[PDB]
Amino acid sequence: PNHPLWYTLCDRYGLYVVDEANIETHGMVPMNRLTDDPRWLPAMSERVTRMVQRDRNHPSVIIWSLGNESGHGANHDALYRWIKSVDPSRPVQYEGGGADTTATDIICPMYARVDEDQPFPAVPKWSIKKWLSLPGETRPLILCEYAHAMGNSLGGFAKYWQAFRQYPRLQGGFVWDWVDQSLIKYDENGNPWSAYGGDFGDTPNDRQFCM
Amino acid sequence: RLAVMVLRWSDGSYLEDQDMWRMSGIFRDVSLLHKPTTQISDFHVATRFNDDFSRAVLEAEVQMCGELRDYLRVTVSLWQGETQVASGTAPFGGEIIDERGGYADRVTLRLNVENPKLWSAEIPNLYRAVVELHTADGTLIEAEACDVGFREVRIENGLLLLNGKPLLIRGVNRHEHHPLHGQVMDEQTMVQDILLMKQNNFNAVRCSHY
Ligand SMILES: O=C1O[C@H](CO)[C@H](O)[C@H](O)[C@H]1O
Ligand SMILES: [Mg+2]
Ligand code: NA
Ligand code: NA
Repeated sequence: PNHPLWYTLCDRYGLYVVDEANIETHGMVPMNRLTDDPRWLPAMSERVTRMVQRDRNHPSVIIWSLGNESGHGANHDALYRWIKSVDPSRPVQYEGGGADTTATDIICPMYARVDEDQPFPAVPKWSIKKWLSLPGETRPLILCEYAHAMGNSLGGFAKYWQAFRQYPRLQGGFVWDWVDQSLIKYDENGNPWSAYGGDFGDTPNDRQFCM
Repeated sequence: RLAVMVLRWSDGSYLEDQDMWRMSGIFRDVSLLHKPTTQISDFHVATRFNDDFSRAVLEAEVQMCGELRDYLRVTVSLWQGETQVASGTAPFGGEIIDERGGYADRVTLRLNVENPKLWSAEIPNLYRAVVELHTADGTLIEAEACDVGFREVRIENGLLLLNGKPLLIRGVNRHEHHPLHGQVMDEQTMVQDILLMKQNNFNAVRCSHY
């Protein structure tokens, strides 16, 4: 959840908002180790429920998200249903556990390609065109993350937009991402420069991957 | 002496506008068939399966024409080569269907088949079904017959399935055409076509358009 003024500005300037719970357990092995554990349901529940209680009156918020990169655990299904029950006005989405689980109203993959399948075990990223028509599948597809804009990037961006326009159920996506997470450091003369991972003696680090 | 007056054009031509040579005549077989007065007039064969196709029920509905008699029987027998695998015998008289009773001139035979050899384009396993119309005492009146292929075709979850598996149709449309004989088909040309089709990795044909 963002600083509260963000939603005010989105209401007034006009931007659709996905409001997302502060839950990410990416570094767990497997990713859902905590989110499938009932011991962690109370902590997770508050991050979902208290977001809804705060932001439910903002017209800019159109979709609730259960968090990010926390696998798919039973705690997600419980909290999916909680939101559906208290606020039927907004779809609920969540990418973890393969982007098309029982905890999401929207097929919301990250970095699924337009034409190319990436058939990873358990959590495949199908071609978005292919994903829509998998047997029994009927949901809209909106990428929660796509076109990773790291350094000299956005090659193939047009391929996404051609597909979005041709396919009714491909309803777009959210580019990753808006702004480089670089930080200002200063040389001996006080001149500023842009710093990334490892520049603060921080270790281990992931270097330029924050930009 | 038979006399046949064949018209090139009819009201039927309005339903026969296929993209092909427009021809006319007696272009398929002519035959004479002798049936007894008490006869098999129709029969339908169905094969239904359990979830893993390890068990099947062959269901054969048989219809008779002629005088209904208590001594009349139908035996449907199922053969794999020279081995009889299953057999059923019953008198005529179908199940009650409505307020006025059932079909007195029909009978349905049900045969169990354990571990049936399944039919597909990959392995065209066939059984032979013989339908015997006879007296209770065992005098044959007549027999009809057909090749039986045990297979289930269904659409489930948006997929066309044969024997529970999603098909990939390597198909071709085929007209009945011969450069010398027109639209008259012969066994040699049919076989020639099928051999070439399978040799070129086709598994399916559409009877375009008749
Ligand atoms: O649409 C079609 O295209 C073919 C063109 O050769 C042929 O006319 C087929 O009979 C018809 O169904
Ligand atoms: Mg035509
Ligand atoms: Na679209
Ligand atoms: Na990053």
